[PDB]
Amino acid sequence: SAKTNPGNFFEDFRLGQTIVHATPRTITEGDVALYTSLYGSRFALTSSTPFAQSLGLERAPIDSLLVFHIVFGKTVPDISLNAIANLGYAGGRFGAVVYPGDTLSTTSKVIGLRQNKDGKTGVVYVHSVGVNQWDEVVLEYIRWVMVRKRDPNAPAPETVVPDLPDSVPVTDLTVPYTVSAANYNLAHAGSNYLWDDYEVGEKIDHVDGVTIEEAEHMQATRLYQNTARVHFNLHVEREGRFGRRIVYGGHIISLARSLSFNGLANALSIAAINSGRHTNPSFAGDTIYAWSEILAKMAIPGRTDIGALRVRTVATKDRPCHDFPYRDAEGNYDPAVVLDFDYTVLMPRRG
Amino acid sequence: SAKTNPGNFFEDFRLGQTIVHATPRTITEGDVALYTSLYGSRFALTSSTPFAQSLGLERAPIDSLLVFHIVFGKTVPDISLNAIANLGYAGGRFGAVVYPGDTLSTTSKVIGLRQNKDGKTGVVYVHSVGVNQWDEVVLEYIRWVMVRKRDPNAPAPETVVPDLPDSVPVTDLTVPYTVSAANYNLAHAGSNYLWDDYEVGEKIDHVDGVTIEEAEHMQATRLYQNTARVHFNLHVEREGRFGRRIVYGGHIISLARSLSFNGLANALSIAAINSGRHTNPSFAGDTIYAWSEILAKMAIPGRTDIGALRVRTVATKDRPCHDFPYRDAEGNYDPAVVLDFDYTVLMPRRG
Amino acid sequence: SAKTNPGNFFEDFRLGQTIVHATPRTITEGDVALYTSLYGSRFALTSSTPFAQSLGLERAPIDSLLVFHIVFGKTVPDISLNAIANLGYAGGRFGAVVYPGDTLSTTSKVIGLRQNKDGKTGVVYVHSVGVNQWDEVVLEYIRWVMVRKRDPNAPAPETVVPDLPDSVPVTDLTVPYTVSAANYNLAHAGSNYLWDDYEVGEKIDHVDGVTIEEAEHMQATRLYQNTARVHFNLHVEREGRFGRRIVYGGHIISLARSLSFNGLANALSIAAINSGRHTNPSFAGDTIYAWSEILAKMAIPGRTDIGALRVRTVATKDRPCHDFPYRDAEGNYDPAVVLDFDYTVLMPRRG
Repeated sequence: SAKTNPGNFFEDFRLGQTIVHATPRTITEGDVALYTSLYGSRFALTSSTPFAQSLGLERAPIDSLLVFHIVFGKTVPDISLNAIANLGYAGGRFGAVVYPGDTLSTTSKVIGLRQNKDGKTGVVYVHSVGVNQWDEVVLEYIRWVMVRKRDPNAPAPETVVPDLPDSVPVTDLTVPYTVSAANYNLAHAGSNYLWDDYEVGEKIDHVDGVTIEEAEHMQATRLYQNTARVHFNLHVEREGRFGRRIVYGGHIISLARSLSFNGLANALSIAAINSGRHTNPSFAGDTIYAWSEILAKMAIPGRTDIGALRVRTVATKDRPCHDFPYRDAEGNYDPAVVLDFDYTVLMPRRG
Repeated sequence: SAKTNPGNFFEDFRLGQTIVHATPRTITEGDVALYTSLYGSRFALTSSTPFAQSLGLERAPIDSLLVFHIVFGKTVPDISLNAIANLGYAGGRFGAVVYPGDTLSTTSKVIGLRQNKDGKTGVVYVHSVGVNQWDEVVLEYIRWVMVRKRDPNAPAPETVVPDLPDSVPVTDLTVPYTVSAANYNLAHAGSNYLWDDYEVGEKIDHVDGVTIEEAEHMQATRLYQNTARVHFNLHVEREGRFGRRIVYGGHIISLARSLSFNGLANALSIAAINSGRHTNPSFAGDTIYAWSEILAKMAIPGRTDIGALRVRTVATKDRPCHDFPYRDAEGNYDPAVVLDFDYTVLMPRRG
Repeated sequence: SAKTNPGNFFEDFRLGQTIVHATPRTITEGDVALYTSLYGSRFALTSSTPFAQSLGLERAPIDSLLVFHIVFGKTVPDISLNAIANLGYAGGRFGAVVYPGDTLSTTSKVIGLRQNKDGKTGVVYVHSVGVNQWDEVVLEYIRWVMVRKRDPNAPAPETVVPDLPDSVPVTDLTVPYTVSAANYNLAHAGSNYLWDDYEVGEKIDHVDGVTIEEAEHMQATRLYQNTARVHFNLHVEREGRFGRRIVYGGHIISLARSLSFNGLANALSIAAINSGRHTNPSFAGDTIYAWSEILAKMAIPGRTDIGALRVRTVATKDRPCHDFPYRDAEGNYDPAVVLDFDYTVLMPRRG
């Protein structure tokens, strides 16, 4: 009897099953430095312990997206090892703050199944939950993936598709730090623009472009202990249609967030992920650019020191001539667009 | 008088000489994270402090192979700077557990010399010993290397070839942690298969393949402070026969071990290295695959919670069509085989 | 109103203005390990906490050049984002020792301006100062950069060019540790050659060559949170004259220092930078070699355990046939020379 883990194929999933993932992970200062070296994020909250402490935190917290990729990575062996694509995310709520020394474990529950019409693949919806060593939820989200059937002839499960929240409600957001004007260094943060100064509907060109190297995305993907084979195996991928390894979609999210520092410097942390589409594949040699739109501005119940912004950041490769490329082609994404990421940031307010 | 260190050439070695190596090295959480990011190892013991503590350890220990490469790397300037190849390892016994914050220093003793028949090179056998800051041995092993003679005409030393142990005896293995069923999370470890469930002679295909990047092996080699010039210098190596830099053999060992997680997840740590042959050179652009055989299963004297398995892991590049490639050609390794690694793991037993 | 930071162009600078830079940075053991993995530095002071403690330090200090690149990187968004080239450094004095856990912030003052004769660019001189969380200066230096004018027609500022020190005076050097023969392990340090044994005017060939990978310099540059766009953007740089990304000049400094270990092993730390010229651009695929000259030997006032050496290290690419390439062409640097770095090291003296 085979000792190896073939992962799950579509027909292997059962509605309501809970999967306890392997490899709980202690997150350390080594992880923090690697993440910095891979994306260049300049957000002051994660770079400086004294800055984080002036906001009432114990020390600089782990980047929310580093938390996300680690939680996501744990689920890969059991959920997406045999997936064609990730199809979306919803209800991504960040919970307790994560600090160096904390240990995360992940479990996933199947909350939806739908065999595709061609009968060769199916969509599985999972609710994934990451907890720390105290059993506090640090992150929960829903994602859905298109997964291969091992046997095309296997019977279809009954279709169950869950209702998906459009966004994490502002009343569900964790706001784990506190800001006072008397204690917030704008020069250190990197911008004079605060929550009050952003205009709903405004678009922001982040300007910078960064080229992806093979060693770079593989190294981030290994940091996440994410094992999906399209990222790693040139011997196989070279025979595939693209003929090259595919960059982990979350690597693009992390680059876009880093680039967004140019124009969203006071967006100190990500408090929720509302949706995310990896609209086209990204490859080593592609240069990633980003732009953002302020979709909405929302007050935080009970707080006037910090507000929320709902942001769409769109990543493109090798930026084309028309500014702010999106969906010119009647709902169809521009071929240059690789990421459509809709999330909620916290930003200090004027006092 | 030259201020530089030319290393030793074959005629420079003296039977019985002890060399105290430079650059003692404190191993930190930054080293741990880098090692994870370079090999993607998912073994639960090294990834989680609470998991390691439930086994009675202080915190997650340093990966045995990270310990190995660091000890090995220290010896490179004095032993193998002028080597053509490493020829083998024997009696590699892991001693005291290594934790973040510990500092390793290495010494080597010459225990064998044999000038080659063509008189252009010679074989030197060394016993290398790594100790921590408390002077406890954390690792000892024997290796032998083919080293260039600086002067072809220099007189041959008297041939002395030591007796080499076939394996580290099970009675010599350190078993630094303790397992109880009541306290061992199988889902977290990543497999239901325990020591009792493995069959002697069984072969395990680890399935996954991973492609080596230049930046990747150079970065691991620098982490080890290993200075061998074939790894680094394209200007020189490009003129060589292979016409490209050569991947540190130990990088292949570390990849194979990582890949072995798929099928040997409960092999929590490596307790001994019995032999190791780098059968063919490996290069950036090669995709590494692995398979393992259970050579033997052995009880640990005085213990029923943990057992030993003697494992051969064979790494191949760009896996050929016949499964489990080894030595079809009458003792000659298949051209695809790059590593033949024979070692002993500890695995929890059923209670 | 644009939310992004266009940086400063030449006409934007005002004599005497102080710029407080963004992104204060806590330096951790993760940064230490990454720096090791990127340059392979074997200097014993930074690799071993017990070695550093035997010299009276708290623990192993952060590499002086890691401190330098971080301080430098912070200034990039405001000073050199729109620069054509860095033109020189002067009066680079290292102050308080930096340890893991310390946090650095940087400010720059404009101390000089001179519009170039073609009126398209100008030279700006800055005094940059890095302090730790206790407001102690850990590094100060002067650098000057050639910066683009946004508007060629903008009026020239009045020319003010500061007097530049030729070197940091020996009386200004911080000597933060203490050596005694009774407590200095030469084998661990890596050389028997001490301050007394070096000859003024002697030249040292460091022998080793190392090839730069794209992922490697980008990763170092991100570790420094240095955002200059020539390092990152192939989409843009591919259209440029060189047609490829340009390696951060400080990456070359750090490689040269690492290579210098072969011949300057007891040069335990860099106490000052006197001048530095990036004489030709460096690119991924270039192999870097180094050689050094002992320019001067100086006693440290009040101390006989440690002395200073003023060193020139010259880095070359793909080393040409004539040894010690420098300025054959009548003041013009040899096309192979990429770095001319003049600095002061501390070295233990014989007792």
